[PDB]
Amino acid sequence: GRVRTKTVKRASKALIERYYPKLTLDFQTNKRLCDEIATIQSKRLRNKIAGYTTHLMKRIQKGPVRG
Amino acid sequence: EDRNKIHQYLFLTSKGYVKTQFSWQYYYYTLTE
Amino acid sequence: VQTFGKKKSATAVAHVKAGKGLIKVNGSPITLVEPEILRFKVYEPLLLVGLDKFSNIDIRVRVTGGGHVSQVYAIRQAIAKGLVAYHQKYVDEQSKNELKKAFTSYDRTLLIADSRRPEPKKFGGKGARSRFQKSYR
Amino acid sequence: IIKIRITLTSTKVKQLENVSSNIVKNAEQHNLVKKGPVRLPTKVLKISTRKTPNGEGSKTWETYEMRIHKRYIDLEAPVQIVKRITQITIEPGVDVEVVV
Amino acid sequence: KHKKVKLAVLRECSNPTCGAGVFLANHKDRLYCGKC
Amino acid sequence: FSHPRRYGKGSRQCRVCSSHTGLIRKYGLNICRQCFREKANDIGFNKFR
Amino acid sequence: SKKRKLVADGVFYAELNEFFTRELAEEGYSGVEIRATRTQDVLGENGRRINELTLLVQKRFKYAPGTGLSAVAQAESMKFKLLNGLAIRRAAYGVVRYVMESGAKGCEVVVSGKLRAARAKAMKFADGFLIHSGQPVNDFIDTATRHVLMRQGVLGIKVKIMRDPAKSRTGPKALPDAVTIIE
RNA sequence: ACGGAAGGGCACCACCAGGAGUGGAGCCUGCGGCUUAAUUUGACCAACACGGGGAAACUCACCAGGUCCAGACACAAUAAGGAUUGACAGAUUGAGAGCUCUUUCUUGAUUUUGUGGGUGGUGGUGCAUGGCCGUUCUUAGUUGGUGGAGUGAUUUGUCUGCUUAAUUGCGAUAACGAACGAGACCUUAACCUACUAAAUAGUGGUGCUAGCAUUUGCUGGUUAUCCACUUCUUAGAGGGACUAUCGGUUUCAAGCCGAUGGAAGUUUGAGGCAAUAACAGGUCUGUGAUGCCCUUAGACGUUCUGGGCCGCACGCGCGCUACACUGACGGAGCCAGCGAGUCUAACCUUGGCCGAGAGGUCUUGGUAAUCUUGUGAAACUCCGUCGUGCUGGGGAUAGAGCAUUGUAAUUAUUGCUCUUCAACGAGGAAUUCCUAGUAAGCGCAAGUCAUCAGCUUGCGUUGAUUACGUCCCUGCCCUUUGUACACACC
Ligand SMILES: [Mg+2]
Ligand SMILES: [Mg+2]
Ligand SMILES: [Mg+2]
Ligand SMILES: [Mg+2]
Ligand SMILES: [Mg+2]
Ligand SMILES: [Zn+2]
Ligand SMILES: [Zn+2]
Repeated sequence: GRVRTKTVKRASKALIERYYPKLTLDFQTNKRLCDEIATIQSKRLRNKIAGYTTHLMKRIQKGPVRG
Repeated sequence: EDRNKIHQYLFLTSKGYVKTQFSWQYYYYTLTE
Repeated sequence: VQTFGKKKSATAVAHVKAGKGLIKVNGSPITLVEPEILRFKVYEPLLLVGLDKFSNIDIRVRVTGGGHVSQVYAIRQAIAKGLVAYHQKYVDEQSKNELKKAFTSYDRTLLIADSRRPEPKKFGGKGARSRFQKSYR
Repeated sequence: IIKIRITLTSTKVKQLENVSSNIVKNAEQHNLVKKGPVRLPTKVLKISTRKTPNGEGSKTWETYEMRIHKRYIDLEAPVQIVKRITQITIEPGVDVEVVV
Repeated sequence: KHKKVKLAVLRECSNPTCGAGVFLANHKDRLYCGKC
Repeated sequence: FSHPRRYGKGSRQCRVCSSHTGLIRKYGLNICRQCFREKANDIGFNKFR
Repeated sequence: SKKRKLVADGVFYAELNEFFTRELAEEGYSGVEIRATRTQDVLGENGRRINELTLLVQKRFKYAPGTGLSAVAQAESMKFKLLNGLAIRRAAYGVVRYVMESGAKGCEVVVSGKLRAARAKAMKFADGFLIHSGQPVNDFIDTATRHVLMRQGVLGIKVKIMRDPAKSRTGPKALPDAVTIIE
């Protein structure tokens, strides 16, 4: 399946907790900012984190999300 | 003679002055002080 | 200028040059590819847009690497991509897109090489997934 | 002057590039002319074997590999800039054969 | 079972490595010395 | 005392265990198929796939 | 050749590893580079033992005249303790405590066999954090399997030391799933 | 923990819709059975082309025989007129075996003899073990800190329900925050008119050029012949996918489903790695790993000859070849990839000549992206012969001859030539594998090798059918539940 694990979801939430006046809802300008504000040790995991952060901040404009 | 040849090719396996490691079928012999 | 085309393991390198309607495939002409049933599979990226449509270009393709059908698909992709590239560079990208529309609306891996590669076989059975026959008793 | 061909082979890609990149700059600091470093395809030495030390269990096969890598660089230089340059590549793990 | 009976208190050929101590065997026509 | 043993499975043995079966006569190993499984990483042979 | 030559060089390295493991065990040998935990029992009488070892390896391999955190060291040390006589649990506890206090981020010591003649249980001792399946096991995990030979059977000594990745000094320094953000 | 207790869930080692089959035929091979001097032995989902086990000698552990000590080392003796060693000429034996004898030479503190002690064993014990695998597991499960519930052992966290391949996540929620496992990771396979560098890779243009046509163009060779380049090839660093975007469905989300674009949208495809653990699962016949027992000088040690493992009233499994016209047979087209291949030397073999062929031969290149090799593979494609026949399908069985490998082909190693040409008219009850470059068909390389594939490990050529679901069957997991079990149903 295409379900994201905790090391994706929690890191994305931690990024959105302190970088909302930061990377927009676009994945291309999301992963780039992730590269400099996150010590991701693999581009695939970086892509996962940035995609889930893009999804989180895309649905943030439809109502607040838990946690 | 038949023993001198090997006792000088070097430079009884039990009495001493022969410490034998095997290390893959090669009988490493070394004497002692 | 130069393009390439692959289906499984064959590669067909095509050179498209300004010339007079010369379409060579192995030294022989395109009419002598000799699958003898896929000979109309190499006329696809010509018959598609305009039947003759072209006396200005020369396509010299050379294919090595796969099998009969794979190399026929490779050459039929190589001539197509060569035409597309030549139109994009020299003639105009408007017309390259106007023939790319036909190529993509007839897409049979003409422009995009097929991604299906031979999946590796695994121990305990002939074939990648097929397993040896098992007996309980 | 003498023309030579250096051949670099190893299993360790990191130190293989550590010498293939050291040699280029050690020839540029003396401003020589050389054909670029050519990378011969890696030989994958795959070798299948039986995991079982006996003949019981499910038939499960296990392959091993020692991928070997090799390059080659050709140039020309005097004898001192040949010997002092072949004495730079002693990285333990990368083997260097210099032919003339 | 080679015994070499006690051999209580006591010619030569070519191959001069033989030091005049290779006395032949006198059975009959035994021109094959002890060594050979 | 010994007849020729220059070929066949009896000619070669494991360089370590001297077992005449399963011998790996490839790339110049001359090692048993189990002794190699044991000392494979130490030669430079590893598992990736 | 070169493929055969590098295969033979690997075989030669394995021969050296096993020869020094059998010879310098009581000297605390860890691995050919050689690297031992003690570099005095090898030098011996101001070069005696080392020169004799070079002579033996040279004569065997047809050469010319001129041509703390170690898992294996810990396994050899605790095998030596078990062979001169000591409680199995006590030796494993000591080795695990030493490995955990010597900067390592995790240790595991398994002793299997006939401790006292029985069904040969497997006594494990695990302390700290320890990774499993993945390329990290090759990156930072050191394993040593030794055969202890007492008067009743054989004991299997397995030692796994996981070094702290942050003090890597070479290669990846964190875990693939380790993420640290700034603000 | 177990249950001949139950409920949910998952899986082409389960099913559904199907494909290929297997079981029906001949043969290959393994196992059993029977025989044998021996037909060595382990193994009974997770034994039965499995021990890498494709056994002529060796392997070998089996049997009929024959050798030999490779029995050290404190000794006690034999030993300084000699302890012991070997042996030609003949009996003797398969043996040019001094095994022993007919028998008289030789050497010379190495032995030989007995107390004592050792070494080796494919001898036993895998129910004494290590290590390694296999299985549970193509499974998701396991565990702290603080808090909550219990006097307590303990429990919750670790779950009703949706979702996922997943204890994956959402979510519900006395839990919160986490850790191992899963994932992440690594290897490989897809792409990149981007960087880098390449007569060990390739491409064009100048001369060297033979044809064809001759307004200069088609195919071309030009392996020391000219320059430029990196699209194809190669390999380093990087890039790229994160289900992107848009809609529908999502309880409120996790996600799922379509379309667009994308190289790649099912964990992107395939693997490696794989937690706490349980097995009296297999392996002492891998180990100079090893406890105990046994054997140790007429040996169960080692070695030589020969035979056996292959033996045939029969049963079983994994397979190869077929039953044919979608085919056989001939010419013709000439289409890969994974690899391997010799310096103390005979490995991969290119190119000539001979033979019908295997093969022989004189060479050559290759220690290798350089030569085999462009592995000019096979299936397949074209045209013809066959005409539907137990046939020209099938090649089982057997006869004769030639070579190769090997000290040695008899019980045919294998190859080649000719010849009789068996069953088989598509397979019963049952039963196995599998969801896309996958099934199936096809052959090639590598391993085992002096020789030998019907075996295995990888590889590519051709490329479908059906399905995108489920708990009807089987297997497994979780939960609940009962226990007089706790060495835990042996
Ligand atoms: Mg994983
Ligand atoms: Mg075999
Ligand atoms: Mg024996
Ligand atoms: Mg609990
Ligand atoms: Mg057999
Ligand atoms: Zn003489
Ligand atoms: Zn071995």
